[PDB]
Amino acid sequence: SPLSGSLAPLNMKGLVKFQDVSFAYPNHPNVQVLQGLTFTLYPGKVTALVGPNGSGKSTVAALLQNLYQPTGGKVLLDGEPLVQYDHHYLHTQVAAVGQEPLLFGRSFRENIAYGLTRTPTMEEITAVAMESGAHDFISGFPQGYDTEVGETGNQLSGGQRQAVALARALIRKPRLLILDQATSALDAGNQLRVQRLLYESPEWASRTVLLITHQLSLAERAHHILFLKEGSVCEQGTHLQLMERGGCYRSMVEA
Amino acid sequence: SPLSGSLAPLNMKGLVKFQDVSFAYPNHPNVQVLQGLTFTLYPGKVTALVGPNGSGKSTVAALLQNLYQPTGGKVLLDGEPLVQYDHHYLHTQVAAVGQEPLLFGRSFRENIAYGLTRTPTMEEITAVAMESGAHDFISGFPQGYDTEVGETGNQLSGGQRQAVALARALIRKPRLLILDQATSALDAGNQLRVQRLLYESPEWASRTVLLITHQLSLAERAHHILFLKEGSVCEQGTHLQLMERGGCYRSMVEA
Ligand SMILES: Nc1ncnc2c1ncn2[C@@H]1O[C@H](COP(=O)(O)OP(=O)(O)OP(=O)(O)O)[C@@H](O)[C@H]1O
Ligand SMILES: Nc1ncnc2c1ncn2[C@@H]1O[C@H](COP(=O)(O)OP(=O)(O)OP(=O)(O)O)[C@@H](O)[C@H]1O
Ligand SMILES: [Mg+2]
Ligand SMILES: [Mg+2]
Repeated sequence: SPLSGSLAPLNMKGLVKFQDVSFAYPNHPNVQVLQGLTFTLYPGKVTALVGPNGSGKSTVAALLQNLYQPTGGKVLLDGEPLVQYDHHYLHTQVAAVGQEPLLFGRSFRENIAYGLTRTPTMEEITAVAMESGAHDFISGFPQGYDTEVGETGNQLSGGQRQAVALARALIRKPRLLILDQATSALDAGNQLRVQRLLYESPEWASRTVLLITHQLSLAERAHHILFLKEGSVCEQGTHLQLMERGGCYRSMVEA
Repeated sequence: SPLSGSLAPLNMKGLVKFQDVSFAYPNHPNVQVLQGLTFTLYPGKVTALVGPNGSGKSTVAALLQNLYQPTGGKVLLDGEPLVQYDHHYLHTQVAAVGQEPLLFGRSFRENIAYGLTRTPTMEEITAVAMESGAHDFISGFPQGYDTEVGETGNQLSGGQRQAVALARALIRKPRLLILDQATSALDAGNQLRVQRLLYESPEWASRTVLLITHQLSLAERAHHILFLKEGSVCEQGTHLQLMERGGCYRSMVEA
């Protein structure tokens, strides 16, 4: 293992390549989850990852954060195996959002800013919270952003939780953003604003975004769509292209 | 409160009325969540409940199970205040599904059959699992339906968990079924199958269904739609009716 965790380049393009990737979970090694899995995530694109329940979408998200390593094949980040990047470095360059709980006992400000090397200003905190749809509800609390998450049993609403978790990932400005059904709890207005940010803002134009979703309307807007079935990409392309093909994606839109 | 918890009738139509309902959570009593809230849920209808983040949709679901009581106004079930029904009786007649975890250390069969008065046959267990999309993956395990949930750290996929939780609610055959964003984790095929069950099957035809969702395509199919804003129903009717109305729902659809 001499090259393991050795890389932390100052510049990172965020070009991701899965190359003939297979995977089974270490503690369940005799059930194949990903197999012959090959795709490229290009910076400047939002790539949507879609497919049936259990097809392997969240597993792909896990491998992209080096939470696990491929059992076969290669996961490359700018041409180098992901395992050769420093643990803390990958944390700074790759941010993933799912449906996880917030950090109880810490403030909303802390929750948004958690894990940063720098201390963002309140202007910066408020700016990102306005994008995710978290600013209005936080500003309605008597202690504002200094309000404690989980205070006196208040669990927040699902979409409110999601808006805070999104702001946390957004303010990090990662080279690779992974949204694992991170907007399914957001309302129409909030979902629309987050999408505008990713598709229109200058800062996201150079970054790599993976959008995992069962929502057709989000998939339809992506620059590229990967259809994952039984741990492999059986078809891919734009919405229009996949509709012409009349395969699994078309059948998903029809259903 | 001599009438509190006293009712347990054999015949339950499932007609639900909120009448001028207000609510604040007991530990946060000075933040109003629901206010001037009036609607009816009729048996034989799927009623969709839609609205922005934090509008009070899950709170309504909680009040429908008598997990909390209204601070003002009335929650009637077949004309009688909900507080007047026996705690266990309501458990048998009202089932709610959300994104909650499964029961770890119990089998899949146990998870589906949990809390039932009777012991369902395997034909009955597999039938419901087939409707929710759980049968195929469960049937792939070496001990099948007798496989332990959470075995050796396997937490399943999000959609797989949701399919199990759905099967548990469906097999109870409650008079009132509450789906709190219970199908957003399900793939297209599974979502469609569940909808066919609710809209087409004879058993669900006499039952009351509340479908809480941010997915417009699901709302559009509903027999009635409630648009919740700031804890109050500001408009309601069919999709076509609300589209002709030209208010908040139409704006959401066109957004
Ligand atoms: N246990 C609680 N204690 C105090 N306040 C709560 C609690 N649960 C929810 N709330 C608050 O009540 C309001 C309504 O929340 P609810 O979860 O009902 O909204 P919702 O319409 O389901 O939201 P979303 O669409 O984001 O899921 C929110 O402002 C929320 O923070
Ligand atoms: N920690 C784990 N250990 C063992 N197996 C797992 C683990 N997590 C997921 N799996 C299995 O791997 C397969 C892929 O799961 P994954 O969560 O990647 O699918 P998904 O495409 O995101 O599913 P969904 O659309 O249902 O959310 C499933 O069969 C699942 O049960
Ligand atoms: Mg998943
Ligand atoms: Mg909710």
